[PDB]
Amino acid sequence: STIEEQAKTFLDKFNHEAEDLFYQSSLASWNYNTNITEENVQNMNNAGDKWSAFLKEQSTLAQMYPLQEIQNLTVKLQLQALQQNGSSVLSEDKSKRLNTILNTMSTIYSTGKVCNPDNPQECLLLEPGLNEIMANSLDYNERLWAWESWRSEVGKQLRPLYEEYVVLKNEMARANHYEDYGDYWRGDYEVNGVDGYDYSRGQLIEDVEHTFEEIKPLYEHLHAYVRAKLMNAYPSYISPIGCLPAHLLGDMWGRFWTNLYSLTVPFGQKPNIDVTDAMVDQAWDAQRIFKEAEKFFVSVGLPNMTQGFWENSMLTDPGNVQKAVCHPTAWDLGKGDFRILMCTKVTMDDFLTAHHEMGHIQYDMAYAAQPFLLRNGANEGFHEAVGEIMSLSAATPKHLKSIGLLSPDFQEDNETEINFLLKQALTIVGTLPFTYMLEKWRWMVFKGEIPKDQWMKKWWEMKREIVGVVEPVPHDETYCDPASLFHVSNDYSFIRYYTRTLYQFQFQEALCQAAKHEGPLHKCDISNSTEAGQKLFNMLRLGKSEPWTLALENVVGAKNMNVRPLLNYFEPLFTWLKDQNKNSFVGWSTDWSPYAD
Amino acid sequence: SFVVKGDDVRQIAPGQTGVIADYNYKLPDDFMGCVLAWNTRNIDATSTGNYNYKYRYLRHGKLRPFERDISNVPFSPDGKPCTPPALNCYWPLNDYGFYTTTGIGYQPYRVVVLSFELLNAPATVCGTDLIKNQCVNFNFN
Repeated sequence: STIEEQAKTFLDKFNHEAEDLFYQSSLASWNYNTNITEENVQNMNNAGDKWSAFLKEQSTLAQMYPLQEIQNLTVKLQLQALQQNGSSVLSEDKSKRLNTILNTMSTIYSTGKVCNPDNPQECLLLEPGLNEIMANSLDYNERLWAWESWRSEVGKQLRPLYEEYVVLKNEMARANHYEDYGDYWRGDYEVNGVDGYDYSRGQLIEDVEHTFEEIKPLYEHLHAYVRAKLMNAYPSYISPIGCLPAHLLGDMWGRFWTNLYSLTVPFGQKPNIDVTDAMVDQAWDAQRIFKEAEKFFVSVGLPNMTQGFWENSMLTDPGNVQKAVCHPTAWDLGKGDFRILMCTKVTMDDFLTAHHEMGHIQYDMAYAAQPFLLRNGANEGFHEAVGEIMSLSAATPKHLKSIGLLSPDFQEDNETEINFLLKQALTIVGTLPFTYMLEKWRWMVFKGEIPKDQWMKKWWEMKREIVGVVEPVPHDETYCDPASLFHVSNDYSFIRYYTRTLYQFQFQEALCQAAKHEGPLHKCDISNSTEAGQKLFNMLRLGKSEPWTLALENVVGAKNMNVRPLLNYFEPLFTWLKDQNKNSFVGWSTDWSPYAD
Repeated sequence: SFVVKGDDVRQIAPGQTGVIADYNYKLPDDFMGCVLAWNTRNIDATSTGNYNYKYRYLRHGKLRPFERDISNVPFSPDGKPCTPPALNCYWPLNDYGFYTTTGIGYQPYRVVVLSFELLNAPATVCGTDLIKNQCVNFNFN
């Protein structure tokens, strides 16, 4: 009769119709992810276009409904997610042109390859071949050549498409009445009209800067220590007061830094934290990894995996005729079909990644009772952070003692403690200046603080200023080294990992608040107490029915993002960082470079 | 006999309002015998798709015990007959969507109600040997 009854009626029609169509679309995605054949990608684009056109054509019935008549929030956030057109609202020419240039970048970054200067036959792609040699080689010229060739072959091809990308994408942002596409990233946390639980968009810039100022001294000491160990493992290359060369940071761009550990092990005469060889010793497969992870989920109070998970998902690497991509990703399909695409090796990183993706799927099974476009997180960051919770709690020696590996008399000297702290701190700290810099830089490019011919300059100069990273050879304006990264070329923002890293140690303090934790934050295992599982479950299922502020208050008792949990996690390690590098310089100089000397 | 969603199986019980039991199959108070069910992830669920299985979720008001709701007229929030696909004139019958690859609660259950009535006729549907020269009681047919 009223507007809200037919709004509920159209939305429940949208639930019971969108269930099946998104299930067919993600079945086609799953058939592509378990079988790469051109028949699978011709499956993958039929129902996916029949989902993207479905949201738009039912948005034409959803935008007829006046949104500012509903007092409620539960169906109002439903009508918001439908009345968002997506990316289909521009002129007919520029819409398909921007979506075609995005598809073109998605092709040329993902299939491009590099070739030996004296041999145009030795040609390989990004992953593997480069990134493993970019993690373990002691040769300067090999890592430098891979580093520069990957940015010269496809990044020079990705620069003019990035030049058209910024204009058409900010034109989409203008056509949907946003400031920039940076404001499109600031409008993912855009909760409105709750008056006590709200959040504005420039406040994301506010929060990122104000809580990265607490990252800067810890990262400064950590950057000094890893510069000391990089001058150790790569002698006569790096200035003692300078920055770091961009092909020594473990990966291609300087994002993940755990691959410095074999060259940044503090106390190597002490027993290893990497239990990979212990997983080798009992001849494990992927199956026992996932089942023991699931038993950890039972011990923290989260239920078993259902029949569809073990009857339908792929858990090993095929190799043979049915070849496929193997990136570990969690899949909401609906219809009780929640899957993990993961080709697992016998690795501690794959063990924690099994914990990670099964944490995502447990989160999905928690909010499986939501309405269908609210079958998603409250925001983008709780998914990745809740996934990282199980891996961070599982990586403690309090859990490795409990697996069956590491025979149960494991000592508690501060030595392996500080080694574990520094090894985790490489990743956890060093991802955050690259996150701060990458997101703030793309905010500047889309906003217009950088002219369209100063992108590569301000990129590497803010890598110097913030991340303390120098390129070893100069780049002209033909390059685009940001666009030669995955998430810039394939439509994902990167501040979700920043919010991950903050809510990660927030949920760490909150889940150790209930299980009667005794030591500091580093040794805390959330296992074998299910009250922490209940406290995590009363945010794990809410979805976008309630904001992140209300659930975040119900978890930690705060409403603004805070990194002081990470600081109290790293503070004995921070005293160790102040202790070791007294014979070094703490900081980095942005005028040093391997090409400036 | 009817094949449902697993969430509808608790909606086939006395009490138990639900959504499907409002418009499709109304549940009584006392006139209730047995509820038997088993799973047909092989028969009534096909992994690629079989949509002979539809349900109705829009009708002007709830039902009465064991009412059989068959007739297909499209629903409007204020009557006044529609002309589909005009707006706010929804299809009442939408597909199930239960395949073989689904989970546990979303595999479609065969549910049968044994409706028991007491003695409005003589009893119809319901459920040793001899010894010689011994003083016994009888009962023959």
